Amino acid sequence: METLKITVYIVVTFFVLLFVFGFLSGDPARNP
Amino acid sequence: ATNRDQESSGFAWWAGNARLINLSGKLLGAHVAHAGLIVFWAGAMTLFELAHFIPEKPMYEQGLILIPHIATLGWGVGPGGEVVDTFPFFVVGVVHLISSAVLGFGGVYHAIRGPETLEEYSSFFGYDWKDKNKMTTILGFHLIVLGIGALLLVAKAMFFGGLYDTWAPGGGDVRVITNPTLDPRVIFGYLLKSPFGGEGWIVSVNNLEDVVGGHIWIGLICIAGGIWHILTTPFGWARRAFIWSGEAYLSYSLGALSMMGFIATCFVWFNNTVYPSEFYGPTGPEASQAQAMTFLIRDQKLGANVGSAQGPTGLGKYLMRSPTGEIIFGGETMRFWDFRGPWLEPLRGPNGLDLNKIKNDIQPWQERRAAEYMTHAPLGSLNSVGGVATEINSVNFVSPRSWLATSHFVLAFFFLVGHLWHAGRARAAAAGFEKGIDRESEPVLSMPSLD
Amino acid sequence: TTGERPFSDIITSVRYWVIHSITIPALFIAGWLFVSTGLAYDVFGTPRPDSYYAQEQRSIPLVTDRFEAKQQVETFLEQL
Amino acid sequence: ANLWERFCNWVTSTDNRLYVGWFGVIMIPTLLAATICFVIAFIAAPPVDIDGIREPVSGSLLYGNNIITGAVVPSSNAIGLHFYPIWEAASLDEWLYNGGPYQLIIFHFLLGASCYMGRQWELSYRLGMRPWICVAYSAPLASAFAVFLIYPIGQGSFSDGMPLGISGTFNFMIVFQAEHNILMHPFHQLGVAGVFGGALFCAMHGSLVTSSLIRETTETESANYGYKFGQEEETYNIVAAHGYFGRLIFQYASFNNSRSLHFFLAAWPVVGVWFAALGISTMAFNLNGFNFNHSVIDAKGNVINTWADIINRANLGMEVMHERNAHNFPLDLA
Amino acid sequence: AELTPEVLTVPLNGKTITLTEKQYLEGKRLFQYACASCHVGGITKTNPSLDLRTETLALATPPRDNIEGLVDYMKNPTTYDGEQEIAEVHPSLRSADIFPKMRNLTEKDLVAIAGHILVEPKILGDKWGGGKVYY
Amino acid sequence: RGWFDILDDWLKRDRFVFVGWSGILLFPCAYLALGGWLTGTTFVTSWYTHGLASSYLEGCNFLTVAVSTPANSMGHSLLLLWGPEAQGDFTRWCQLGGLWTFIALHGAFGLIGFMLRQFEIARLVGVRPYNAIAFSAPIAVFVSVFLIYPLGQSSWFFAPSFGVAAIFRFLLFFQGFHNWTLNPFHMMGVAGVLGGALLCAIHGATVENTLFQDGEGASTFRAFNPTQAEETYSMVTANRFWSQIFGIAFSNKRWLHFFMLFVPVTGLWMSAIGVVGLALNLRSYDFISQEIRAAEDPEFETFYTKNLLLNEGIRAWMAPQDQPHENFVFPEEVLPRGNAL
Amino acid sequence: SYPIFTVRWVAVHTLAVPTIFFLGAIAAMQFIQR
Ligand code: CLA
Ligand code: HEC
Ligand SMILES: CC1=C(/C=C/C(C)=C/C=C/C(C)=C/C=C/C=C(C)/C=C/C=C(C)/C=C/C2=C(C)CCCC2(C)C)C(C)(C)CCC1
Ligand code: OEX
Ligand SMILES: [Fe+2]
Repeated sequence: METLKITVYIVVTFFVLLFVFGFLSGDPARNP
Repeated sequence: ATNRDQESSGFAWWAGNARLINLSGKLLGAHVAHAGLIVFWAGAMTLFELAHFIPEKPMYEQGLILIPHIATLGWGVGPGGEVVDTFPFFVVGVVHLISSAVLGFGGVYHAIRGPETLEEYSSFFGYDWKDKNKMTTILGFHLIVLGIGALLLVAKAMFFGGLYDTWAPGGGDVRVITNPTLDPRVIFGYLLKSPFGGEGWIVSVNNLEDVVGGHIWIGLICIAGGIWHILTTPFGWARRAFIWSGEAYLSYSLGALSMMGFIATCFVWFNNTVYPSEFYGPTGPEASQAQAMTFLIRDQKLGANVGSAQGPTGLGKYLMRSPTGEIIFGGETMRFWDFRGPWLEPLRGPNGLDLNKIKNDIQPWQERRAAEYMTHAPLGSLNSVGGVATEINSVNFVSPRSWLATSHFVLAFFFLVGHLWHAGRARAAAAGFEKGIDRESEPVLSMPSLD
Repeated sequence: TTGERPFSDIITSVRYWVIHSITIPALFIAGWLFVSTGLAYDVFGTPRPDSYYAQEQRSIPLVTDRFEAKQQVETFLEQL
Repeated sequence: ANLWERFCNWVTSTDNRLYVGWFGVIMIPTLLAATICFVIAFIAAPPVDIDGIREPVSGSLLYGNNIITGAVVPSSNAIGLHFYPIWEAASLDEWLYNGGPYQLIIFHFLLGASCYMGRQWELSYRLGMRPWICVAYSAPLASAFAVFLIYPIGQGSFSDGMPLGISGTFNFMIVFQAEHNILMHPFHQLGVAGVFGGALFCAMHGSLVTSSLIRETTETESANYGYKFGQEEETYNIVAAHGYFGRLIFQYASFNNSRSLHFFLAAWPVVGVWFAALGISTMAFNLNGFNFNHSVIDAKGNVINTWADIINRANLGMEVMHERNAHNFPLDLA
Repeated sequence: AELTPEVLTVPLNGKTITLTEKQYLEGKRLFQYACASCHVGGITKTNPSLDLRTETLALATPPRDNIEGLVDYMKNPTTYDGEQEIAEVHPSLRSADIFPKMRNLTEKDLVAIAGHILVEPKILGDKWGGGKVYY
Repeated sequence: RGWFDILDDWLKRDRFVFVGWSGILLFPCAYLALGGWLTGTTFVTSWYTHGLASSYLEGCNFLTVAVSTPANSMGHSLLLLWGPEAQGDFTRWCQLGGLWTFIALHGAFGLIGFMLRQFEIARLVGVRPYNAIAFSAPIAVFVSVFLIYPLGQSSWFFAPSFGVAAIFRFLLFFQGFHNWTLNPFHMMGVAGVLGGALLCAIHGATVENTLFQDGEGASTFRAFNPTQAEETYSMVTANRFWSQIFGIAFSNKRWLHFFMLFVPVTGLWMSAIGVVGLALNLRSYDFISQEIRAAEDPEFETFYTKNLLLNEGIRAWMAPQDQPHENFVFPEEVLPRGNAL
Repeated sequence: SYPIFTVRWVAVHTLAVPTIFFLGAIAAMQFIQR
C-alpha cells in the first residue's frame, strides 16, 4: 500500500497533466 | 430600436437577453437592475423574515435563512445565539431594500434610457468583449472590490463587533477575533485537504481564526490580483487557452459559480462554525450524533453500562470504535464520527469519546442541546412537515440547512448546465458553426471514413 | 386555416367579453354555490366534516355486500 | 514537430475510429478502471459489510448470486464519506470487506462519465457541430452524480449510494421511498413526466416519421432501404406527418417545424431527468417529498386517511424493515 | 364525528372542566409551538418509554392525567415517579432561562396544552401516544 | 349519395378538431372518462369503498385525490348506474365505486376510439398507421393494469385508482406483494421506457446539434420551412459523431425512427405480459435457489433478500389500511420490524 | 365573416364550461371550515 499509492498518484497526474496541457496546447485552434 | 426583433439581431424573444451582448450601455442596465433585484431580495426577505420573527423561538425553527447570516456576523445576538436586539437585522433589511431603488434607477436608466453602447460616450467605460487588456481592467476593478469586501468581513470580525463564535467558551458568544491565522501553511493547508470524510476540504474550517485570516489572505490576494489585472494584459499562453468572447467569460463565470454553489451547499450542510447551529440548526452529522448522545445520556441515567452495552450486531450500542480507533457514537451515526460540535467536545478526550467523561461529567446544557438537536434534525418535507417521510403533520420544521443546501444544489447544477451550454456555444461561436453546419463546406464529407 | 374564427380574433373581440364577463364569473359563482350551498355533499354522497363517523363510533363504514350494498350505505348514513 | 504536437495530432484526431480527445485521456483510463473493477467485483468480490455492523452482503456471482441479484455492494457505513482507496487498507481482503471496490468504481465511473460529457463536446467541436449533446448527457450524468455521490454526501456515507447491481438498485429505490417519499416529491414527478413523456415522444416521433416515409421500395423488401445514407432528400414527408398529427389532436398542438420538434424531443426528457436528478440531489439533504400524513381530519379531529396515508403505511413498512439491525435509536436521522 | 363537550370534558383536578373549540384549537397550536418537537403524536422522541397517553399520565407520580396535574408538570416537571426533578432538561416555567419557547405561556394558555394533551387521545384513539404502529 | 355518404362527409369534414367516425366513440367516452375523473376527484369520496378521503371536497389535494376503485365485495361487477348494486341511485353509485368503473370503461372505449381515430386519420391523410401501432402499447398497458389485473384478482379493488397518490399506492403495492421490480417483464419495460426517453433525448439533441445553417440568425428554428425537401440536419455528421463517441451509430434514418417506434412500444408491451401474469399472482417473487441458500445459511445476505424483507414490511404494515375489507387486525407485535424502528 | 357555433365551439365549451364551474367549486372548498 506505500507503493501502489504513489504508483496511482503518478499515473493520475500524468493523465491529468496530459489533460491540462493538451487543452492548453491550443484547443481553440483545433476547429474545422 | 436595434437588436429588438429577430430581424435585426438574429436572436429570438426567449434568447432576447442575448441581443444585449454588444450593447454595453444596455448590458450595464441589465446588470444593475439585476443587482438591484438581488439587493431587493436581500432587503425584502430580511424584512419578511423579521416581520414574521419570534425572538423566543430559535432561528432554525422559523424558516429563516437571512437573519442567521446577519446573526453569524455578530449583530444583535448574545450568549448562545439569542437575539437581544432585532434592529441590526432591520437595518440590513432597510439599507439593502432602499439601495435596490438606486440600482433599480440605474438599471432602468442604462437599460431603457441611457446610451445603448458605452463605446462612444466613455472609452474608459466602453468595452469590447474581445479587447483582452480592458477585460482584465474590469476584472482587476472587480477583484479589488471583492478584496475590499473580504476585508470588510475581517473588519467586522476584528474591530466592529466580532463574529458569532460557536466555539466560544461556555456556549456560543459573539467574539472579537483578534489573533487570526496569518500562517499560510494553515490557510492554504485547507486547500490541500481532501474533500472526503474526516478531511472535508475547506468546509472543515472549524474556528473563526482561520476564517478571518483566510479572508485576510483571500482579501489581499484579490487586491493584489486586482492590481495585477489592472496593470497587465493577458499573456500568450492564456490567449490561446481561452475564447475571448462575451459568452465565453459568462461561461467561465457560470462554471465558477457552479463550483461555489456546490461548495456553499457543502458549507451549510457540514460546517457549524461559519453556519452556527444556534442560527441554522444542527447539521445532518450534528443531529445523528445528538440522537446517540441523548440515549447515551438517558440510559446511563437509568444505569446502563454504556461502554459495555452491545448493539444487536456485536457493535457498541452507544460506544463503538471508528475504523481509525476512536471511541465514537454507536448506531448508524458511526458514519458521522468526523463531526465536531461544541456540545460534545467536553466528552472527547484523545481516544475519541471518554467513557469516564460520559459517566460523571455530562452537563445538563449538553443534554438539552442534544435533545434539541435530535428533534430538529435537517429532515423535513417539501410542505415543511418535520421528521422523516413517515412522520405525521405536527412539526413545521425544515432546517435552513436543508433549504440552503437544496436550493444551492438546484442552482449550482443548473449553473453547471449553463456553463456547459455557454462554454460549448461560445467556442462554437468563435469558430463559426453555432448556427449550424454549412452545406457547401460540410466538414465530415471532407473528413475521411472510419472503416 | 380550416374556416373557424381565429382565437386571436374571438377572445380579443369585445363581443366575447360582452358574453364572457358575465358567464365566466357566473359559472364560477354557480360552482361556488354548488359547494357553499351544500349541493355538492348531496349529489355525490361525499360526507361533510361531521359525517364520517357517528358521535361515539369510530369504525370505518365499509361496504361488505354487493346486492345488499345500497341499503348498507343507508344503514351507515342513518347511523349518522 | 516533437512527440507532443504529434501526440495532440492523435488525441484530437477525428480519423480515430473511436475519438479520444483530451477528455478521453481521462475518460478512457478511468472508465477502463471502472469497468475492469466492476466486472471483477460483480463476479468475484467477497461479501461487503455495507451497513458497517459486521453483517456482510454478498454481491458477487461466485458467492451465490445471479445477474439480477448480483451487485457491487456499496462501501461500509463504518467508512462513511471517507476516502477509501486500496492504500487506505492494510490488506486487499480488508479493502474488499469494507466495500472499497465500490468507491473505486464510482470514483472512476463518475470522473470518467463527466469526461464522457466533455468528450461529447469535444467531438462536436472537432466536427463543426453545434455543441449541446453534452448538455443533454448532463441529464443522465447528474442522475449518476446524485445516486452515487450526492445522495451519499447528504446522507454522510457511500453505503447510501446506489449499489452497482440490478436488485441493489431496487433496494436503493425502496429505501429511498421509505425515507424520502420520492413518489410525492414533485421533482421525481417531473422526472416521470420526463421519461413517460420521453418514451411517448420517442414512440410519437418514431411512429410519425415511419408513418410518413415516401414509397421508394417494393413490399417485397424492407422500407428501410428507401433511405440511402447521406442522401439529400428527406426520407419522409414532414408535411404529411404534420397533416396527420395536426388532424389527430388539433393543428396547433403540432410541431410543423422539424427543428422545433427535435428541440422538444431533446428538451422534454432532459429537463425531466434534470429535475429528477435534482430530486435525488435535494433528497440527499433530506428535503423529502410531500408529507400529507394525517392531513384530512374531520370535525371531531379524527384522521380521515387518504391515499397518501396508505403510502405512509407502505413507507412505514419499508423503513422499519430496511437494515433491520443497523438502527439502535428510534429516529432514522440519516 | 364532531368536536363537542362530551369530548371537551376532561378531569381538572375529582372534577371535570370543559374546554372550548377556541381553547382546544389554541392549545393544539401551543403544543406544536413548544412541545410537539419531542411530543409529536403523543410519544416522546427523546424517551420513547414515556408516551403522553392518558393511562401513562394517570399512572405518573403525581397523577398527570389531570389538567391541574399537567399545568403542575409544566411549572415543575418531575420524573415519572416524582423523585427526581427535571426542569433543567424539560421545558417549564421554572426554565424560562433555558427554554425560551416557554416564556410566553400564561395560566390561561397552559391549561389549553393541558387541555390538548387530555382531549386528544379521545379524538385519535390509540394513535395518541401510539407511535408509527398507529399512524 | 345517401345518408351514410352524407354523414361520412360531415364527419370527415375538415375542421379545427377532426371528428370522424371514431369521434362518435372517442369524443363522448374520452370526455366522460376525463370528465368523470375530475368529477370523482372533486366531489366523490372513497369513504365506503376504501375508508379514504379522495376528493377536493374532503380536503385532498391534486396529489392525494383519486377516483378510487370499488369495494372488494363488488367483485368484478360492472357497476352500471342502473345495475343491481346502484339501483339507479346516483348518490349511492358514486359511493359504491361506480365512477371508477365509469372511468375505466369509458376510458377503455375512448382509447379504442383514439386508436381507431389514428387509423381513420391515417386513412384520410394517406399515411401509414404506425402511430396506431405505436398506440398499442398504451392500450395494452391500460388494458392489462386497469382491466386485466383486477379481473385476475378478486375484484376491481386491486386495480389502480385514478389518482396521483393512488397510483403511488399501486406502485408500492406491487413491490410489496408482487416484487414487480424483480419481474423480468417489468425490466424490459424499464429498458423500453428509459430507452425511449434516452432515444427521445439523444435523437432530439443529435438533430438539434447537427443542423444545417439555413438562416443567418443565431436562433436556428426559423431556418426551416416545412415545404422544403432538404434534410434540416446533417445525418452524415451525426453518424460520424456517434460512431466515434459511442462506437455505433444509426446510418439509416428510417431504421432510426423505427427503432424509436420499437423501443418504448416493445417495453410497454413487455410490461403488459408481466402484469397479466401478476393478475394471476404469477410473480417473479423469489429465486428459489437463493431462498434455499438463505434459509439454511443465516449469513448469506444479498440485496435480493433485503428487498424481500422490505416486501414483508410492505405486506404487513400497509395491508390493514390498504385492504380494509379483509378486516386485518394485525397486533403491535406481529408487525415485522427491524431493531429500534 | 365567420361562423359562431361550430364543432370547435362545442369542443371548447363542453370542456371549459364545467372547468370554470369546477374551479368555482374547488375555490369554495378552500373556505370550508372544519
Ligand atoms: C430581470 C432580468 C432581466 C433584465 C434586467 C432584462 C433587461 C433587458 N432586456 Mg431582457 N428578458 C428577460 C429578463 C431581463 N431582461 C426575460 C425573463 C425575457 C424573456 C421574456 C427577456 C427577453 C428580452 C427580449 C426579447 C429583449 C430584452 C431586452 C432587454 C433590454 C432592454 C429593454 C428595453 O430597452 O425595452 C424597453 C422596455 C420596456 C419599456 C419595459 C419596461 C420595464 C421597466 C424597465 C420595468 C422596471 C421598472 C422598475 C421597477 C423601476 C425601478 C426604478 C424606480 C424605483 C425609480 C434590457 C437590458 C431587449 C433588448 O435586447 O434590447 C436591445 C429585447 O429586445 N429582454
Ligand atoms: C424535548 C426536549 C422535549 C420538549 C420540547 C418537551 N418535552 Fe416533555 N418530555 C420530554 C422527555 C425526555 C420526557 C421524559 C422525561 C423523564 O421523566 O424521563 C418528557 C416527559 C413529559 C411528560 C411526562 C410524560 C409521562 O410519561 O409522565 C409530560 C407530561 C410532558 N413531557 C409534557 C410536555 C409538554 C406539555 C411540553 C410542551 C410545553 C413538553 N413536554 C416539551 C422531552 C420534551
Ligand atoms: C477565505 C477562507 C479561507 C481561505 C481560502 C482560500 C485561500 C481559498 C483559495 C482558493 C483558491 C486559490 C482556489 C483555486 C482554485 C482554482 C481553480 C478553480 C482552477 C480552475 C482552473 C481552470 C478553470 C482551468 C482551466 C483550463 C484548463 C484545465 C486547461 C486549459 C486551459 C484552461 C486555463 C482553460 C480558509 C479556507 C483558509 C478558511 C475559510 C475562509
Ligand atoms: O444506511 Mn442505507 O438507509 Ca440512509 O436512513 Mn438511516 O442510513 Mn440506513 O436507515 Mn434509513
Ligand atoms: Fe427525427
